[PDB]
Amino acid sequence: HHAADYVLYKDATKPVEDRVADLLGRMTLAEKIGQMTQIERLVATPDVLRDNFIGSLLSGGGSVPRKGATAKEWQDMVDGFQKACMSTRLGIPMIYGIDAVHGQNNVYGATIFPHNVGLGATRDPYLVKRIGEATALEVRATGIQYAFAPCIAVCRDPRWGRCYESYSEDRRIVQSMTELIPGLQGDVPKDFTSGMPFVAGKNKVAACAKHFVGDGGTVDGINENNTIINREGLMNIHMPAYKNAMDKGVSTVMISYSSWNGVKMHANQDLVTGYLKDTLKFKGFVISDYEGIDRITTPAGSDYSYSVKASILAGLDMIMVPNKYQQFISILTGHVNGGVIPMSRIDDAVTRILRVKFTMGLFENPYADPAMAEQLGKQEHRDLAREAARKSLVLLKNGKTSTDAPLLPLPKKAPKILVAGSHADNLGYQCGGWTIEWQGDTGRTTVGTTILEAVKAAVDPSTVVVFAENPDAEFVKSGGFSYAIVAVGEHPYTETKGDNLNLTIPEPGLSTVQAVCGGVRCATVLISGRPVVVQPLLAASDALVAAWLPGSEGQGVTDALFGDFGFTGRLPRTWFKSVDQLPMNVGDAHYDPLFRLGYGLTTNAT
Ligand SMILES: CO[C@@H]1O[C@H](CS[C@@H]2O[C@H](CO)[C@@H](O)[C@H](O)[C@H]2O)[C@@H](O)[C@H](O)[C@H]1O
Repeated sequence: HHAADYVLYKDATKPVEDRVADLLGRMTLAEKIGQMTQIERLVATPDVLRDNFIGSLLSGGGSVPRKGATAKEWQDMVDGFQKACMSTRLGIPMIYGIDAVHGQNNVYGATIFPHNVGLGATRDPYLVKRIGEATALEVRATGIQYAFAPCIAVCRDPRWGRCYESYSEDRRIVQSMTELIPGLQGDVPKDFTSGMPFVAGKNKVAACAKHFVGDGGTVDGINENNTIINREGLMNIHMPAYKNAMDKGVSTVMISYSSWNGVKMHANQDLVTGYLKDTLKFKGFVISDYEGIDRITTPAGSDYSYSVKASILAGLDMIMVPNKYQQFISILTGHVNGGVIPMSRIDDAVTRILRVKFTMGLFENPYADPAMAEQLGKQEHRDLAREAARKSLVLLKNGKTSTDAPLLPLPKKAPKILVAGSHADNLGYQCGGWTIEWQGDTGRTTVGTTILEAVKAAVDPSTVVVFAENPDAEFVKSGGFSYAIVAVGEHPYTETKGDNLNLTIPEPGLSTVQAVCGGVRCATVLISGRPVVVQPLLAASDALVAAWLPGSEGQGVTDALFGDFGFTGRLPRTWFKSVDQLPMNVGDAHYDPLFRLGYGLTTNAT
């Protein structure tokens, strides 16, 4: 067929489905099971990747080649792994995945965008699409081709430690925010069939709609727990955004740790094969969560043989093992050899994995583009993040009484002003979870601008800016301040350590706001992943802003505080009066909010 050593799957001009079928028909059982296996970079070596024909690698939260690694160091790491995979008999490139869920957030110097709850406050799907585009560039800067995003959970209880990863308690808002997908992957062609995977090429990444399904409905917002709701609530609240994801060509879907009415999602054939594959016609690949199959049993991992059987028969295609690959491969091999898992199931899994890889151009561009390194933290992306942060802010109060002068916007020229609070000069706190570390961290963990730095960058040069983290009342009264900006709120968290029943911010928080506001007119900036008990903060404050977790570009906060733009954000969640009310969502029969979903005050630019 020309060059005599012609191999159809290697021909870039051939249709994807032919390339897939041509490759699949050549593969051994070991090569097939290998494609279905995703491992952590922490256990990967060239020999492991080669000898086990490994299909994929990931960096989990915080899994980095080293602290402060450059874009090029990431590229070299990924390429080293890819070289080993390309040296197998069939030379099937690996796909490398990472949680780039608010920017390329594990990476030092990556732009950090606001978390999803704040993006929901913007009501601006095109903004989120643009965030997707920028995020894909920054992911490709590091040589990575696959992002485990978007999280399209509809969080129904803010006690959930991942509520900040949900755009909204209202599925319509979540559905509208699925525009992240064509940002990350590229717009699908005009003629596109819903459920087909799509990635436009080497400047884009495969996306992942997660976590399927009902991750946001767990009782008491307990992470990984039980979502007790009838089919109708599943289909009406938790499912719809997956259909929007299908229409936009999402390449992969990650299964939830959670259960739906006591059936583990990782073992749910009816939902994974019956509904996702056979009803929504999803033709991308279905990936497990991290040791998701282990958790089918209790205790987790107590019958790994059953875990493999149940998950693979339920219809999962790729397993995020991610560490005990040897055990996973041996066990699945055993099951296929003994007829417990038919070859048709293996071939369906591999067909889907290969379809994604071919479609996205991975066999044509398996290695990183060094020219992309400078997309990491690129200033235009930071300007986009700054826009997003600003648009995410919800003004909850702007004057203590209806006849008070509105405090916001503040004047940039004043003799002396105070910036205070535990969150005023702490980049880690303003980024929250999934930033550098899995759980986030405190202090200056990456490149960005804190609220304090933003204030100093914004004000007139005659304005004296004083910083005090936790000043007492006397310091404030004696200071001669025109006003104060005080930033407090939640510490960084994720899943189970964010699962919180009381939702009160840590002290000193309230006490600092009271000391400051008691001495001078104050704007309180609340940094949180979710609504928290706010009445005491409200009572003390002249103005109060819910800034959510705005990311690396704190100038977004000051853009609104000083009137360069008007406040436009609107609550994407219900603000409760008391945690005793929860769960309580817009449209419930007994709906008694402190602030209803959609609430937000506005301001004009000055
Ligand atoms: C405690 O172990 C740490 O867990 C985190 C989160 S679990 C799971 O991980 C996936 C891949 O990173 C995410 O896409 C998904 O949303 C999560 O539910 C994991 O990232 C760390 O690798 C792991 O040490």
